[PDB]
Amino acid sequence: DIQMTQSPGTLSLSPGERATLSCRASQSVSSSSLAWYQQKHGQAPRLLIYGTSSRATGIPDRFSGSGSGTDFTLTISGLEPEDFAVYYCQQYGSSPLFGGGTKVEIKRTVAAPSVFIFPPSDEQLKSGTASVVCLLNNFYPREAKVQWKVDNALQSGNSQESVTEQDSKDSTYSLSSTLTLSKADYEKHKVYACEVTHQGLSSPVTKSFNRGE
Amino acid sequence: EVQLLESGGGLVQPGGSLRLSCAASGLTVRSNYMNWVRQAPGKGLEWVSLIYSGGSTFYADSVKGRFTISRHDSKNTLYLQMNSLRAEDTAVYYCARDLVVYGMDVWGQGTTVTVSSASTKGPSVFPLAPSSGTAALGCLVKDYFPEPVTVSWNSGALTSGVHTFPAVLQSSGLYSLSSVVTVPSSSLGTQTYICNVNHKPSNTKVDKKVEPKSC
Amino acid sequence: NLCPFGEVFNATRFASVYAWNRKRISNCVADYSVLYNSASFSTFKCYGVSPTKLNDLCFTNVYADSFVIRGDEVRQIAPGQTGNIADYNYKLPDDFTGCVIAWNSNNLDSKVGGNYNYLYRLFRKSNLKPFERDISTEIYQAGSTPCNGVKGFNCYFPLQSYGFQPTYGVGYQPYRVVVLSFELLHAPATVCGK
Ligand SMILES: *[C@@H]1O[C@H](CO)[C@@H](O)[C@H](O)[C@H]1NC(C)=O
Ligand SMILES: [Cl-]
Ligand SMILES: [Cl-]
Ligand SMILES: [Cl-]
Ligand SMILES: [Cl-]
Repeated sequence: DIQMTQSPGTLSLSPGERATLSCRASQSVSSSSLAWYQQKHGQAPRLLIYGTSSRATGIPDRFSGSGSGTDFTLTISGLEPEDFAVYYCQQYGSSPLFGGGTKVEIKRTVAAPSVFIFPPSDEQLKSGTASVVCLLNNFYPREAKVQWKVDNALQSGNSQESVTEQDSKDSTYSLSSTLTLSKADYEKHKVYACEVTHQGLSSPVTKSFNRGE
Repeated sequence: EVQLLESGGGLVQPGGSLRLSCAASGLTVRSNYMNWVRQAPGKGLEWVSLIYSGGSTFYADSVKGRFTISRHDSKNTLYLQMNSLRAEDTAVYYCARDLVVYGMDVWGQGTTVTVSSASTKGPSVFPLAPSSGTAALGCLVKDYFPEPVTVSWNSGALTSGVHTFPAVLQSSGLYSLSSVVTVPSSSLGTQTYICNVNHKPSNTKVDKKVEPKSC
Repeated sequence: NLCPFGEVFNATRFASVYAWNRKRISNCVADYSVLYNSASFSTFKCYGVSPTKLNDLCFTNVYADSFVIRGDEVRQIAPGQTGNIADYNYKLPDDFTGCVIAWNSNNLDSKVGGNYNYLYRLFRKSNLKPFERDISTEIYQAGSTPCNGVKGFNCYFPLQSYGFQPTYGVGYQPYRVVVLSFELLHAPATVCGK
């Protein structure tokens, strides 16, 4: 079997800069079998390049492909705002096979998040469940670590996260994490905390509350 | 004018069946390599099925024995019969004309297939009340099915600082999202904040006032 | 005298799979000892007859078909197969009686920078019948508009090159294939094994 690998997963550049997107094959393949696709958020993929280096119809000159054997490259000269999307390479053996994709995002200076923690509402507690929510607001870059702590015990396996798309105005991300417990389990602990680690923070920031205060 | 118009996606329970249609114009399905490519929510593209003009068919290992690609020459339409559906089959399905060495040049707009044993259910809207510079408050829209919901604030008058997060699928099979907004802390005691949650699949409309919580 | 199997196996150049060559072997004594006693064959599968039993059988005519495909396509040179080669380039019958022989020819058929002389038909409207040979280069019509021999949208050249490079993986390296068809027709036999 062949395996395709795109790197990096995320490319962070400013408009006008040159993007270099890698696609690697697990075995050496003919250059005619490698193609590139662009997919903007909420849209169907479109073909950029076929045969490693042949630009498809209507694709702007700033897109170009190169490589051979196991290494293939998509190059975007002079990035445009419309060019910040995901890009998939595809190797064609007996059937098509797509790489994992590479996201091309907008570069900006590092911005630490604002952290807020929300205790479960009394209305939800009557139902028998407790959701605790941790909000990380307008940070960059997207890499952020949220650590739930319950009476200083590090929680694992009872939270889910969700991240917004890069903001159109400030190019930041926001994240919310939900810790979900039963009311009985919630009533068995006092201190609920989320500890946030991020490049913009020189030390992890913790926001917490005491159950019933 | 070239176009691949797909339809047939919708709610199906696991083990059920569903057939997708891909009506083409500007190209002859009978004369082409045709593919189905799917994309699970948040994940990458995955090739699923291929049919030759000569009639040979090929399938990804994840769908072999369950899916069948086919066409109708007269109707110039490509089909995908999906049997024994599974939760992981939940995805947007695209049809594409395939030129192999020249790539997949023509794509459809996609059609959404949702595979779940959950039943239609309106959400519960809980407040995310600010702590006693900038304050944050929000609405927890918990336990609804299926997607989507829409959340506005103050009937669309408050948009600056709003983040409505993508929903997560809980282990119960129900979705759950949060919607927050940041405001100057001075306006907590002078401005009312109401999130407007709409869940069309159940005609559930909830207006929840979010206030600071008094001891 | 002997059957000229050497002119086929030891040919200095092979044909493209789409325009595969056929050698009609008649009125000669064939020895299948040397063929199976070789160690340079990566593929040697017989269908309907044992390769050691051929020295005991007589056939009306023996056909030696030869061409080049890439490593991963050799599996399609068998009865009951599907794919670009089996469907559009070289098709064996479901009741095929014969042997399929193949070997890696990366030392002969691949060039640094690519050997673009070997081609295969990529676009065809329907499947080949068994032992059909399509050497057409007509522009392939992929839509309702006729092409009139001009390339463009929905109008594609039907042949594609392999561009064999020696640094390719074995799945993409060239393989020479010889297909021995034993036609047990109903006429005075001419090719016996000895
Ligand atoms: C092909 O040539 C080699 C080397 O001379 C020889 O050993 C072999 O017997 C030949 N094969 C046939 C079928 O004549
Ligand atoms: Cl509390
Ligand atoms: Cl409610
Ligand atoms: Cl036969
Ligand atoms: Cl040409």
